[PDB]
Amino acid sequence: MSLQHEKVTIAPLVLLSALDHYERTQTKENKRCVGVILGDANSSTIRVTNSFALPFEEDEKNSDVWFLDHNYIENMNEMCKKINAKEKLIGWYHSGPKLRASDLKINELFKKYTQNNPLLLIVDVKQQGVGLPTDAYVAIEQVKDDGTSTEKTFLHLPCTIEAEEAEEIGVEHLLRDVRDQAAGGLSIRLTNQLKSLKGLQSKLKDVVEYLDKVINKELPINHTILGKLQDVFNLLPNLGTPDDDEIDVENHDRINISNNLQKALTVKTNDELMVIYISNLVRSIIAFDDLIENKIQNKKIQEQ
Amino acid sequence: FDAQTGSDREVQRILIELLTQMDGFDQSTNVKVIMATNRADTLDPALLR
Amino acid sequence: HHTDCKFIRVSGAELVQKYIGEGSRMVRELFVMAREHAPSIIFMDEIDSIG
Amino acid sequence: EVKRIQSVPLVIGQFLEPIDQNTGIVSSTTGMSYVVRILSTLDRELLKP
Amino acid sequence: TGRDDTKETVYISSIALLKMLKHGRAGVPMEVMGLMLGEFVDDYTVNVVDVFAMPQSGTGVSVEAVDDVFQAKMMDMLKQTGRDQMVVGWYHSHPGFGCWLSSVDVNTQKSFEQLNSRAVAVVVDPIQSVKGKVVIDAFRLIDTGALINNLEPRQTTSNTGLLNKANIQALIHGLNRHYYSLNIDYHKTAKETKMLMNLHKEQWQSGLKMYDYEEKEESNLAATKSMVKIAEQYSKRIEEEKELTEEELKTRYVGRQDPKKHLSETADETLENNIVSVLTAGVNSVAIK
Amino acid sequence: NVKDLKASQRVCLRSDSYMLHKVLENKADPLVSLMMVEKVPDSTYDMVGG
Repeated sequence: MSLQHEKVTIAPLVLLSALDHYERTQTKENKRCVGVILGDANSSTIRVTNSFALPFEEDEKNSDVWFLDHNYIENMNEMCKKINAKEKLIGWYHSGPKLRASDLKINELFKKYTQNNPLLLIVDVKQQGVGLPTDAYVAIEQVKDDGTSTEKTFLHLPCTIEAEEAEEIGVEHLLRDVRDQAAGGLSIRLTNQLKSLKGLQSKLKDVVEYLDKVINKELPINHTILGKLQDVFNLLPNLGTPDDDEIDVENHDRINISNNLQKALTVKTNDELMVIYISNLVRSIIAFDDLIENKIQNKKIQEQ
Repeated sequence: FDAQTGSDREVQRILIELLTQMDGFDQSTNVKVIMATNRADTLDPALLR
Repeated sequence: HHTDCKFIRVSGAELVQKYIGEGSRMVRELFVMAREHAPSIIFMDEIDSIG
Repeated sequence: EVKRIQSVPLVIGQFLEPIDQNTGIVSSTTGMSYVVRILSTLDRELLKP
Repeated sequence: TGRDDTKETVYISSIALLKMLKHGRAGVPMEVMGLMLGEFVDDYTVNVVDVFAMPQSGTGVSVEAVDDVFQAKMMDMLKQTGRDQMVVGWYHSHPGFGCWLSSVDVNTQKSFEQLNSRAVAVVVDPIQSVKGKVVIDAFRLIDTGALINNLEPRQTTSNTGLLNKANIQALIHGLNRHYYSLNIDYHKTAKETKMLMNLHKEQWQSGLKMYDYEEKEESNLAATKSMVKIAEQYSKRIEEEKELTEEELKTRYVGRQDPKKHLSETADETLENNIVSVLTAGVNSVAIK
Repeated sequence: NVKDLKASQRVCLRSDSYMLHKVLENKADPLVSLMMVEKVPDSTYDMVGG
């Protein structure tokens, strides 16, 4: 037991494997690919190193019916310790994108192969999101506030793709595209800055909609969200304080340095111009010489 | 100067090279090497100077 | 300087080379090396302390 | 791409002399005397010694 | 006659590339074994869809280096999940040596030829690969009867005929008396590419994210001084620089490792950086409040 | 060719079979490396007095 899952690093091996595995069972139409994920666990950083399918069925008539083969999980463990003992079961991927309550009960099962709470790694294989190709959640059991019972629930814990070093080599090989976002030159980051504003703006739009549905359509108040929003209003920049004024002075400080640099280049660019005109000057003379030199050549043929 | 067995000759070699290299060639942009000694009885006869 | 040749010098003992191989035949082969870089002046120095 | 080769891991060697601007001769610390190509836009104004 | 005997285009999927590198690099300084599972179609097309790693062997790669207990069990597990494919080859590493088959590895290929006579043998160096295009080559045997009577070449018809090869060493000797090499072709879809490109939502969130301004001032400070010091270096360049032959000027006034180019790069990095910083700041002001 | 090749001619070679590349008329010797730092003297008859 430990509640340690604060950062989830994903190897790119896991996201492409989940892409294959969905298609090697051929699940569709809110049928799911449930397999295991292995890695290291019982630790502050989880590294999700590997993924495998398991036998699994998903019934659409009742979501409390699914199949799972237990004997498969025991036999796969024996094998993987021989390849690598740094690999152990750390929880399960689920194809998603929809998280359900019956998935808490699948969760309980996986809590009998790993000491830590199992990690349920939602990998969207349908590629509907333009960001989040990983969202990670861990089941924890806690008394929920506002007269509410003890609920078993899936809380979001930070995840990011970071890649192993051994993985990296192949990531470099398969990416031969120009990369619209890669953090390049002036050009690459002006495309980014625009992209970044529409990113945030849409994220902000979900918050508006959510809030409306709480008091219109009576969504359950989840006071965690609402607490975070109090701090949103409390970290708002307020104008007319000496801080904002110093920031406008700093925009001139920075543009000041940009101006000196721009002049310095104007001398390089003019240096290049000067140097071509010298070449062209010479070339006028060389072309003139050919005309004289012909006469000298013609005269020899006649003589000899 | 000794060279009784081979092992007297090795100490000697370090002395030779120190002197020659000391010396200026291109001339020194250093302060010229500093050395310390409990006594000068166990230095060379005249090669320090 | 006035001679107009390659004043190489060579400082100290010449058993000192050992990092590509020993200095117990670069004395000998010095004959050859010097010949190649003609016209060349070898200042093989050794102040002597062999007694 | 070149930046990666430029960076670690590396094996140290020792520049001897050029034999051509774009091929030089070195000796490695593994013990092998190798003729090696010199990547351009390296300081060749200190490489020659 | 008989077999076509033209060397396959091996299409290794993205999953199978990365998996091989994963098992190889953990295992250095040692050899690794493994079986390659795919589908064979056409008369010269093998698609290696997936792989599995055979545990580390105590005698190294050999003809005993597949245990039949692991093998049978491992394929049985793929059959319960529908991921099943057929052994169409085998992979092995030399961890410190580029691609070729030793005497033992060729003899292993003779065994895999029995089971499937279009089999591939892929040699992956895990550490020598920094591109990941390089030091992965596939080999397939050409018939023995073909060797003797000099009907050996027949791999140049029914391919692109663009070949990629290097080394004499073991590699070439291996080639003449046994096998034929052909490059590794990489197959992918745009769903695998799409997954790689994303690296969370913090990829784009960071464009708005602004560093300490303590850092910006420091970077801009260093750069200002740098341009003066390289302007002086450039002043020496134009000290006269009118004597004959361009090449003798390049060496003399340090036109090699040019001070004009050096000034140019220095200016541009700083100019553009401060451009984004002013822009992101201004974005922040108007957007929040 | 064997015609171009003389005895005492320094030659460049490969690692895969040691096949020749180019003749070299340069010579890398432990003597050469000592010369190379020092270079020529600046001395003249009158730098030395008496």
